[PDB]
Amino acid sequence: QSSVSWPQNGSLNSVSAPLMSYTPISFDAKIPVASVDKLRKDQDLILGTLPANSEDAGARGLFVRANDDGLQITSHGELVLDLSKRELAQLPADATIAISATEDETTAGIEGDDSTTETVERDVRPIIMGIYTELESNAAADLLNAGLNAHVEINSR
Amino acid sequence: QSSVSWPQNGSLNSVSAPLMSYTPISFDAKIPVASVDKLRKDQDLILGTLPANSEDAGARGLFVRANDDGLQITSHGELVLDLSKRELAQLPADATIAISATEDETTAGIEGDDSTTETVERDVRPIIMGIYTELESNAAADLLNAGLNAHVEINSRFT
Ligand SMILES: [Zn+2]
Ligand SMILES: [Zn+2]
Ligand SMILES: [Zn+2]
Ligand SMILES: [Zn+2]
Ligand SMILES: [Zn+2]
Repeated sequence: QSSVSWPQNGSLNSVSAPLMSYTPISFDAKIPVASVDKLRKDQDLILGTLPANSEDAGARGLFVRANDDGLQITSHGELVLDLSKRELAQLPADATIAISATEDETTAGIEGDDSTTETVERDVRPIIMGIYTELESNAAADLLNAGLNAHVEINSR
Repeated sequence: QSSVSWPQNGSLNSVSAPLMSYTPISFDAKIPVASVDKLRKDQDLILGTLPANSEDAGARGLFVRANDDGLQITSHGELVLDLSKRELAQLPADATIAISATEDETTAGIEGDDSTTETVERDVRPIIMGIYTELESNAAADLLNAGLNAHVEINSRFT
């Protein structure tokens, strides 16, 4: 639950009352393997659902990070997929990671074969406030052509 | 049900995606009856939950209105409380309208006087984007001191 009151600050001014964060019905993303090399320097965030300095952010949001140990995807604190550097450099240049987070399960794997996919068999849907990234701005065109995408569905009642 | 997609434009920039409108767990309000005396010229809205130019706002929101014909409170197009301006005139000067919108029922009445309580026994909770008003600005201290208030509890986990 979250609360909105009115009047505010001794004033009768109309106020906006948006929901700032929520657990979605579902979240899904397609992440071209190519984005790993489109990150800004000493950055690791391909995609996040909460801003960095958010409270308990890593335990609540969904995060795709790539660094020295390879790629890591967490959702609501559960590790979803884990590829070492070894595992990464072996993936075809045109590989995509498909993420799907839903009440029943969260799965992540290479859009490709099924030997690769990783399931958490439990509800671990992230908290979301938007979509955050540390990818280079100029890389938009390459990565949109490559299939970069995130999609959140929310119920409103 | 709403959607959000990313990237937006042809930009990789981060985006915030707040949920703009929803149906709350509940909405409650206390509206001093002195509020009817304190509307801006030619306006009748004491409190609404959607701005006047939302599509079907009249069908979706909750509105407390006051004009020549008295006071009406509508949510989701259902008239819960009407008070003629005669009925209004016998009320004490400190009277408060109490409203409650929950999924079980929507109640509205003169607080502390359940000879006046009106209860719509369906779920008729409003859609909410905010709290809007054409109450005069200089009325803030008078109305606040009499206990003007609206309160929305929202569920953020969605099924
Ligand atoms: Zn949690
Ligand atoms: Zn495995
Ligand atoms: Zn209706
Ligand atoms: Zn009706
Ligand atoms: Zn309340």
